[PDB]
Amino acid sequence: ASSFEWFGSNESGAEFGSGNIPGVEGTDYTFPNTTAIQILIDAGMNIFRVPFLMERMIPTEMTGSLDTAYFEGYSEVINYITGKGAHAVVDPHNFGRYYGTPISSTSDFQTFWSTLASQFKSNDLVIFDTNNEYHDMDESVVVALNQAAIDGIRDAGATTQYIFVEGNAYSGAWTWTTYNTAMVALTDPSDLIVYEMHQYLDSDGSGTSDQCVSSTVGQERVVDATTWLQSNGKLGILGEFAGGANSVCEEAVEGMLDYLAENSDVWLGASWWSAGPWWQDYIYSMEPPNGIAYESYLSILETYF
Ligand SMILES: *[C@@H]1O[C@H](CO)[C@@H](O[C@@H]2O[C@H](CO)[C@@H](O)[C@H](O)[C@H]2NC(C)=O)[C@H](O)[C@H]1NC(C)=O
Repeated sequence: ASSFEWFGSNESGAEFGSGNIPGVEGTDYTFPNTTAIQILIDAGMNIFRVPFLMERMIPTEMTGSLDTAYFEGYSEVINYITGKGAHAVVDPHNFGRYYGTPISSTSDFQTFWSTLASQFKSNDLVIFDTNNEYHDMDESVVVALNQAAIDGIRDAGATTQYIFVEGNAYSGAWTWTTYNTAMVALTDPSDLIVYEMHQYLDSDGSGTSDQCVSSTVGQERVVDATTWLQSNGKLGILGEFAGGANSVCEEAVEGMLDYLAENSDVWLGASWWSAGPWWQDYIYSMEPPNGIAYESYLSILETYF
């Protein structure tokens, strides 16, 4: 059948216009298009990661109540995905920050996650992602926040769902052993932790350029993370990756995924960045019918599922 347990795409829109909070749906942000998601499901994709903003989901304080309107729009997309049998990743796309300030309260963060996870606790196709790309924070705080999120999710009775944890330094695969070895200490009573890493192929790994360093830089940038997963008996998932519409990037993406698939005993899969209805001519857009990456990469990616 497939190279991985999971292979799919990010579905972007609800995290857009982050300078406008709460902002206005249809003006500053939008929710993903379930008809466009269905096209990717029909192509074989079975996981979709859906960014949102913490401040739009639970405004004012992390310990507060949900914004009903934003939660209902967001959960309609989540429930469409799981209703079709695919896994849906709930991603607070917040960089370890709440209203621009680094999160430093494990107890506040745990409460945020109990409030949110309580709304999905009976849906075993939901996956929780503690936060997108912690960075420029103390490593012990990042590990503690991941643990606080796990604690809040399980305490809320959401015990059947995988939890994607993310490291410091933008959770990059290529720097994982440099910054994030202390993430090994995370515990989960359900034993469903997956280490979510991101890997881009431009010079700074930021994923802002359609040019890759070389045709082999992808494989080179995931070797150490793979060794770490295998050495420590952990599982991983490449929750973001992309490359530009050129042969060097396509071969780099292929070589990276080939290596992950060769090591599928620890790599559970990968999800492209990104699809969604508001990307226009984005260098990495996986949105049908005409996204640049949909045109250039979809048939390459279908090799793996
Ligand atoms: C959601 O995605 C669907 C599928 O791509 C979009 O539907 C296309 O819409 C155009 C214009 O309305 C039609 O001419 C096509 O026939 C549709 N294609 C398919 C395969 O149904 C739809 O416009 C998107 N909705 C948004 C972006 O709000």
